[PDB]
Amino acid sequence: SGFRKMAFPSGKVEGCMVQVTCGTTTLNGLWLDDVVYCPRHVICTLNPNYEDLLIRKSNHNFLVQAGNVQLRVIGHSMQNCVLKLKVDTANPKTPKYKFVRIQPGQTFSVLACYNGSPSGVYQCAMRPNFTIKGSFLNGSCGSVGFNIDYDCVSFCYMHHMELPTGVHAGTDLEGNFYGPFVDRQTAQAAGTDTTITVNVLAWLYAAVINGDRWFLNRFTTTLNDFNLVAMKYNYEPLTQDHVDILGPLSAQTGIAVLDMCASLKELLQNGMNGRTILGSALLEDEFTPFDVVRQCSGVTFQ
Amino acid sequence: SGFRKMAFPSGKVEGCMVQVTCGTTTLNGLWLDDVVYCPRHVICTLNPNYEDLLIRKSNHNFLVQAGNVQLRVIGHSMQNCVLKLKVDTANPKTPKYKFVRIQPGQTFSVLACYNGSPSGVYQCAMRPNFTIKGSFLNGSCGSVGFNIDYDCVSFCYMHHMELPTGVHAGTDLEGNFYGPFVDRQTAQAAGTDTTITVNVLAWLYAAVINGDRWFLNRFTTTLNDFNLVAMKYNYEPLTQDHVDILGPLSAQTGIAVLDMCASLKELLQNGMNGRTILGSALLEDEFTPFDVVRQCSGVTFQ
Ligand SMILES: *CCC(=O)N(CCC(N)=O)NC(=O)[C@H](CC1CCCCC1)NC(=O)[C@@H](NC(=O)OCc1ccccc1)[C@@H](C)OC(C)(C)C
Ligand SMILES: *CCC(=O)N(CCC(N)=O)NC(=O)[C@H](CC1CCCCC1)NC(=O)[C@@H](NC(=O)OCc1ccccc1)[C@@H](C)OC(C)(C)C
Repeated sequence: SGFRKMAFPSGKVEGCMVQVTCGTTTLNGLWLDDVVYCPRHVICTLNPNYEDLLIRKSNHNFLVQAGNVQLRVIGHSMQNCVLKLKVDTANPKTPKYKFVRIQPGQTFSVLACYNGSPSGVYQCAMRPNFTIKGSFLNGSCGSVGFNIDYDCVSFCYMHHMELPTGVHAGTDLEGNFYGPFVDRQTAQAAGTDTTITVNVLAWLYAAVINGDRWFLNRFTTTLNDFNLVAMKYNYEPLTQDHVDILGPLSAQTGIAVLDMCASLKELLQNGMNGRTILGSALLEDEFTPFDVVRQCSGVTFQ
Repeated sequence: SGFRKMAFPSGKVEGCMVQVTCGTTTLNGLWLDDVVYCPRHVICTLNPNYEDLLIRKSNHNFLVQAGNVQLRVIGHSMQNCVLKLKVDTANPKTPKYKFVRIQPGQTFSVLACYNGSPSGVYQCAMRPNFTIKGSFLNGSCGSVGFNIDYDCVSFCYMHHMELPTGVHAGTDLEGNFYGPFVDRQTAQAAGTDTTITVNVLAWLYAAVINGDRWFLNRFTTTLNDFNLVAMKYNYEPLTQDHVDILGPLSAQTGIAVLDMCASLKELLQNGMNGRTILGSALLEDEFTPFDVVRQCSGVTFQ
């Protein structure tokens, strides 16, 4: 028992981090086979034209350090907002991997890195407004976010920038930003966020699995009537697809999904009355149904 | 900016996990050089006498799997509550490492493991009552907890057992339990816990570093008067040593330690009034002063 903000084991990703330096700019890169992926604003020189900035660069302008070893850059290309530096050596620690673009509400592990060296690992969710509430300092750009499926690393996030509210914006590993953000230092802001309803419900099921039941009640609700209360509290709408995903958790605990919705409704309307759930005094929304199953059941990775 | 429950990168420890099987019992072991460390109750056959159970075992009774490779056991010895299995092969992925016994209030990363395969990583603190609030299922015993200092892994915890309240008990890597617990399935219970005061104060300094100030006030307090209020709310006493440790954080923010104590006092006496600090509606006590400095300043590991 117990329930924790669990990250994936990070070793497979640690073996891929490197330092990219060009001009006076240094940041992190991701070394998979003979390519290094990094944010394109590593390149020299408000509102830049990156195609024009890149044609002016030479391969030897790029200093790539992998540990105590310099890698030689033999080609480069820009894809959206990431640079791909082709190097003369394939990374021998390259795991099995995929690049995936996730939906809002999905969670992932972040390996925070400075100068190509890993600093720490933590669990994040992609918010409905396409920011992440990360922990990132200057020099962290190029750190990646990932999931691990059995033996395969699915990279889903590369960090680029921090917004005025202290939240973070970045891209998938093919360089497409999540949300409306652009990689310029022009004024931009997050957009209003909402609570990830299907995740809050998954976390309530985790609480039941772990012996917490105090928040349950005898009522039920319709999907429609639930969504009417959800709207009022800035929760995103629950769909029939969300209901179906919560299926396994509902069957394991014997609590109908709409019955758990009735419990969430009463918690929204009444507060928690000075009581906690899984060690929290807030309704937690950064665990997916998959996260709960994986941790309350014990899936590993080879 | 941002502040997260950050674990250490786990790769150096992942390379040391193995599976130990003897009889019908399988659990995790830690492979450093040519020794495998695991909990001694791996051995065959309420109230066991382990010296007597161990003399009856043979080296070939122990099946140690490291990936797809069986390691051969060529000796064994018991040290307190851990077994040490000498194997014929030194682990080539052995990091630089130390074994350390930590004090209550100290934090560490836990690499949860099943059948020798890592499942997830999370951050823990040793509670004042010498339990940890982990996330552990059947088969997790032998998973380890650790800190990383630059290049060196300091192992401080090996998991053994779960207590009726859902918290966890275990040993240092030389087999000495934290707290009064014994490795038998006789009735045992945690003992009343207290809040780690110096950690709550460190976390309030983290909130200030990240732009939260709403909980500060104009008052001050004496150490003695503070401790009188702390007692009433089940907080452990703050000592002059705690005050000195909070030194660097106090100087970086310009808030005197006893001034921050006055703020904590007012938060204890008044509640948080429906407001949050660093995304929490509770006073968080599982970040040390070191944790805060490391994350708000960006220390890495090579
Ligand atoms: C790559 C360097 C890096 O580590 N990093 C991550 C910073 C953190 N803490 O996560 N990224 C940056 O520092 C980027 C670098 C620029 C280079 C040019 C191309 C875009 C990225 N800058 C910022 O993160 C920057 N944000 C920003 O400019 O947002 C747009 C904006 C501008 C002006 C007013 C309002 C919004 C940060 C450093 O600026 C603050 C918002 C002031 C923190
Ligand atoms: C090594 C197997 C393992 O994974 N593991 C971790 C369990 C979790 N979830 O963390 N450890 C155990 O399962 C141990 C195995 C025994 C073998 C004999 C020597 C001691 C350890 N058992 C327990 O964790 C057990 N606790 C326990 O017996 O506490 C003492 C006690 C007994 C009776 C009444 C009250 C306290 C668990 C499995 O028992 C529960 C407390 C019922 C959960």
